[PDB]
Amino acid sequence: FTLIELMIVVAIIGILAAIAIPQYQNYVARSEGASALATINPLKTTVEESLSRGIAGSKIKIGTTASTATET
Amino acid sequence: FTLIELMIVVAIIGILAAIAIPQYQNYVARSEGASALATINPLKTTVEESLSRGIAGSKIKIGTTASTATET
Repeated sequence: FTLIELMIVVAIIGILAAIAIPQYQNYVARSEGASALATINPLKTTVEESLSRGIAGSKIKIGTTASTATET
Repeated sequence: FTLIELMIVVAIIGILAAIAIPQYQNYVARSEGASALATINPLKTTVEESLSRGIAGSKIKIGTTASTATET
């Protein structure tokens, strides 16, 4: 092992560092907003259809309970 | 101290020298190229995403300034 060998390794370590890391939280925030909008968008169909069929607005709830003829 | 002692030391000094040093600037240049490419590669995502969302190309700049809805 020579000192030139180790100094070249140190220089290449420094060069391999310093790689600029761009902003990434904006991408995550935008994806979260898109996911939320895509999650709550189909619920417009449920509310509108239930209101069209006469189901009371107070009877339109959120859950996995089996919807009856009066509750959705 | 004997002259044979010192001559053996001189011979071993000469032998410990003469160690061939291979080329090393090629490694540094290749690492620098890889580091530069890895630095500017993620900027493709930023430009493409900003163009997809309608941000004007002239509004896509480089810096740590907080990107607004119109500038990136």
